Amino acid sequence: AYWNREQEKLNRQYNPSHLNYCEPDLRVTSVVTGFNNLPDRFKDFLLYLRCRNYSLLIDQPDKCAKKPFLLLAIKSLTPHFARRQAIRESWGQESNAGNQTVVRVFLLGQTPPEDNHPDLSDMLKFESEKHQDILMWNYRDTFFNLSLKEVLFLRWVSTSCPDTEFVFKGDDDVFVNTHHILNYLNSLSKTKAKDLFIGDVIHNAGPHRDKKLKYYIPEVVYSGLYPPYAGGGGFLYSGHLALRLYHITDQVHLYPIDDVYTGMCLQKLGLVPEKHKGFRTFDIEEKNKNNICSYVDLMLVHSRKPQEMIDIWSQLQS
Amino acid sequence: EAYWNREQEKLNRQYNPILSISHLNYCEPDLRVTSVVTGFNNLPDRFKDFLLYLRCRNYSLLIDQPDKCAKKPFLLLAIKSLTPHFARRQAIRESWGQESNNQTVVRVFLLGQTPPEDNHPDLSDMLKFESEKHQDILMWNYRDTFFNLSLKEVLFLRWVSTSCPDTEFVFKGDDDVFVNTHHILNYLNSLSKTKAKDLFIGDVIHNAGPHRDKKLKYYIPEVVYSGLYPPYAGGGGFLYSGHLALRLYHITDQVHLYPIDDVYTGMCLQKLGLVPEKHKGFRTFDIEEKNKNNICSYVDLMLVHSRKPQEMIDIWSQLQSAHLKC
Ligand SMILES: *[C@@H]1O[C@H](CO)[C@@H](O[C@@H]2O[C@H](CO)[C@@H](O[C@@H]3O[C@H](CO[C@H]4O[C@H](CO)[C@@H](O)[C@H](O)[C@@H]4O)[C@@H](O)[C@H](O)[C@@H]3O)[C@H](O)[C@H]2NC(C)=O)[C@H](O)[C@H]1NC(C)=O
Ligand SMILES: *[C@@H]1O[C@H](CO)[C@@H](O[C@@H]2O[C@H](CO)[C@@H](O[C@@H]3O[C@H](CO)[C@@H](O)[C@H](O)[C@@H]3O)[C@H](O)[C@H]2NC(C)=O)[C@H](O)[C@H]1NC(C)=O
Ligand SMILES: O=c1ccn([C@@H]2O[C@H](COP(=O)(O)OP(=O)(O)O)[C@@H](O)[C@H]2O)c(=O)[nH]1
Ligand SMILES: O=c1ccn([C@@H]2O[C@H](COP(=O)(O)OP(=O)(O)O)[C@@H](O)[C@H]2O)c(=O)[nH]1
Ligand SMILES: *[C@@H]1O[C@H](CO)[C@@H](O)[C@H](O)[C@H]1NC(C)=O
Ligand SMILES: *[C@@H]1O[C@H](CO)[C@@H](O)[C@H](O)[C@H]1NC(C)=O
Ligand SMILES: [Mg+2]
Ligand SMILES: [Mg+2]
Repeated sequence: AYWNREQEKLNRQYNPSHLNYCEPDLRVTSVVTGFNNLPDRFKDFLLYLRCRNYSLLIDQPDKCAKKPFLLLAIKSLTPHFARRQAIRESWGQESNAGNQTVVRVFLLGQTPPEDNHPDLSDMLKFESEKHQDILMWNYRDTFFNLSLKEVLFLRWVSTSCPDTEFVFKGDDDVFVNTHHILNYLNSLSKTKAKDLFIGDVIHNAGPHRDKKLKYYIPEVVYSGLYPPYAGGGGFLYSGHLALRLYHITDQVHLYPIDDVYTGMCLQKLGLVPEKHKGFRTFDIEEKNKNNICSYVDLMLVHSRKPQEMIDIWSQLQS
Repeated sequence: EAYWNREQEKLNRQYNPILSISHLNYCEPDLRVTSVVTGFNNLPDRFKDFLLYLRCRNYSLLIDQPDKCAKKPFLLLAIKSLTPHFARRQAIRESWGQESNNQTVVRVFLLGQTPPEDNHPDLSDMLKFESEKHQDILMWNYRDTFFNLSLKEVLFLRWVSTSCPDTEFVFKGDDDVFVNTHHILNYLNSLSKTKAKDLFIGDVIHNAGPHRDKKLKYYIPEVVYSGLYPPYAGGGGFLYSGHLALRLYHITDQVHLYPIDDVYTGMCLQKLGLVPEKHKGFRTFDIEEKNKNNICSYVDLMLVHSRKPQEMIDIWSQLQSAHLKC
């Protein structure tokens, strides 16, 4: 498998370019058997795997001027204006209660015209100027570039928010019980809090070989099993681990699934993420969707629409 | 026995002397319906809201484009949309919904309110910025819901009569369909004066009935509506003359609002003595699968349902040279 072989090469190089080679890696079309018959997203991933020095087009350099207790980092796409606004008004509110600063950033790439995306750049600039919470990098925002979104976000944390006590990274289609998370973080002993990483962790998972699935991975790309990883909509970790995570990203090749890439970085650090039952990545039962007390005892639910996020958050306040 | 049918019968008696509280601007709750409609308390909330406020339709225009038709348009594009649908509207602006010219084509998006009381995110400042930039937003001060779409129809027809009465033709459609606007212009220019005067074409269905399955999107209880629907064009868009648009609005006062907007339009057409015409170019159920990847499939149709914003821009881009390939 290509990724396995290339990761083995990377280990040798770091125990005596893959970071700023941004020309097409034309060799992959010869080393990967059946390359021409692969879907375009795999072609783009393999051809441009070795480039990750993308620039920040929209920054919020003063987002963490005061040391945050919790940084909310939400992955989003340019046209998702309603999702971002509902998060701003509901569980993603910035706050300062009890000297525990909560700050919010949305993580965006480019939706370029070459991919037939509508030009929403002026709307995005208006949103950025109004809400001061948009981080946007100059790369093609795609599913297979989400591990790139992860690395560039971790880079931003190291340069612009290195002192945040904890980090929540999640999707813009989940409801998050931020009160439950804050109570959980404040209940942690210093021992568990230093290297906290929790979520919906699955062990001994493998790459999907069914070509019809969303997260299909060919045998020529990756072989073997996945490391333990938290996926399904969000995970929570300490700022200390965020710095260790970013430092190790150079030593791990990007992977088409961002949550698997994060698990690889944790495994290279010698850490095992812990499953927490409050991460309901497969939603809750049907009858309980409109029972607010079913949201009291969990961290997040996947998935909810913008209107539902505001409605649940409103009822949650009482 | 059905509520809408009985109330429409009362309305017919008022407007037709041969058959021998306002229904247009009473905007308090019609508290009588909770006793006259059997099982009212067990109806879904959208039916309760529909029945309680049926007699109100004098809603105000919050965002207007009063000079949209300062030059006599040949074709007015009116697209139904919701506040958060920024990507759909922008893709339409860049592709098939471009305004163009001596055949003026103009574009408006038809919006209601997505109020905070209904837990909608506050996107009002974004919408105002969008309106100031593109000048194609029409927004009325009513609750924008599926069962209020016939209100969107009535209020749009009112705007045509007051602000765009001289447009030669009107296309009303959804913000999730691709429209071959070139094909529509060629079709309109091929019309005789006789056929063009009362043009109304689309995906017309005859002898359709209300869905009684409580789980379906367009479910209608037996206590609300009985019998069959009139012939009506639905499924994503229809095309008609501006002369007929004025006749359509004039008759709206004589027809009670209905929870399905396209059925309401068919009711108005039937009251005028007109029958909408089926046109094969309205592909409301999409095209075949392999044909989706052939731009030649799009050169000889009016619209396709449905397409995403990127797909709209991609198809429109390939259509500009389809005359060389097809
Ligand atoms: C289509 O759009 C219509 C216009 O937006 C919608 O009509 C609105 O419907 C809402 C309910 O969804 C009504 O709001 C309710 O009003 C009643 C009565 O409030 C009045 O009386 C109370 C005291 O009893 C007083 O405090 C208020 O100031 C009012 O004078 C309340 O009891 C409810 O709690 C709720 O506020 C709107 O009044 C009504 N607006 C108008 C202009 O008619 C309609 O619902 C939409 N239809 C569909 C199918 O979605
Ligand atoms: C992840 O994001 C990166 C950066 O946006 C993407 O790399 C870019 O990929 C496009 C193709 O999708 C490249 O454009 C192409 O360049 C070749 C050069 O021969 C040309 O033949 C094509 O017509 C097209 O212009 C672009 O150069 C490249 N940018 C950089 C800086 O490398 C990448 O595709 C994204 N990956 C995934 C899996 O989506
Ligand atoms: O190209 C993309 C696709 C998705 N996302 C974000 O990734 C998260 C999860 O996406 P999705 O719900 O489609 O994936 P799934 O739940 O099926 O794993 C959402 O916040 C999206 O906005 C993104 O940032 N870029
Ligand atoms: O409350 C609403 C709901 C829908 N729409 C518009 O109605 C059109 C068709 O709606 P949809 O595709 O969701 O329904 P369909 O009849 O295709 O199942 C679209 O342009 C929507 O933006 C609207 O204007 N207000
Ligand atoms: C990254 O580095 C390479 C050279 O190492 C350079 O050519 C490229 O422009 C840089 N930036 C981007 C956006 O790739
Ligand atoms: C409609 O008209 C009635 C009486 O003229 C008025 O009471 C009502 O408020 C109006 N509805 C509006 C402006 O929404
Ligand atoms: Mg999701
Ligand atoms: Mg539709």
